Amino acid sequence: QVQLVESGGGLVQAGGSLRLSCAASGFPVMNAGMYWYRQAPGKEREWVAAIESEGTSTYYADSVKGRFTISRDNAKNTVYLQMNSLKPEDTAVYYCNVKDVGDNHFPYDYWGQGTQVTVS
Amino acid sequence: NLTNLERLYLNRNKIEKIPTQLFYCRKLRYLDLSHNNLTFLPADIGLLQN
Amino acid sequence: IPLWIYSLKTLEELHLTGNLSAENNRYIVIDGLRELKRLKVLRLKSNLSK
Repeated sequence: QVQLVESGGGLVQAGGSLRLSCAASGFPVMNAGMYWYRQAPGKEREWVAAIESEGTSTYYADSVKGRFTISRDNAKNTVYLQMNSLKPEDTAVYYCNVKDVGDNHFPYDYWGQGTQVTVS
Repeated sequence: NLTNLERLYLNRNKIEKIPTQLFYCRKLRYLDLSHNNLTFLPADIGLLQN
Repeated sequence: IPLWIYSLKTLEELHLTGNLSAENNRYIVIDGLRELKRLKVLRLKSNLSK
């Protein structure tokens, strides 16, 4: 089966560093495009990080450009995203997303459960 | 280093440039590079007369 | 719109003639356009602001 599960959620006051993660099942992460979206109370999902398949090129939105680091680890079959002293206004519920893996069934996009990180 | 290549296929890749030394294999007959992000065809193709 | 549009890895021309401007998002609907590495022509028609 194909599903995404992430961890690392935890309320952290401004001044520290948090390390995220994920877990992809049923497909390799190398031959797939992984995405990071943020969800906020009363606000829709906003794209944060994207790592391009077949070449491993990182894409960042201008909102958080030049501030995070995203990498793919095929040893654990996961994607690691690391933040640098995330601001209190950056508190959001981060969503993992990978769409159109080599397998092509009715669910074309897969999302994680969602982890809430709080900054104050 | 390769010398006796007679049929080379490199379709469906991401290749921008055809190296000059590729034509050192002068016995190519079915060389094929299609569906690739190529930019130019090198002038040393005349060295591969077969 | 089809949800499998980004699965067409060999797609060359993409012609969008709808309204990609959704509710308070920077066109998140087409965030999968980075998947298509073979794209050559793009013809968005959705009254773009930014």
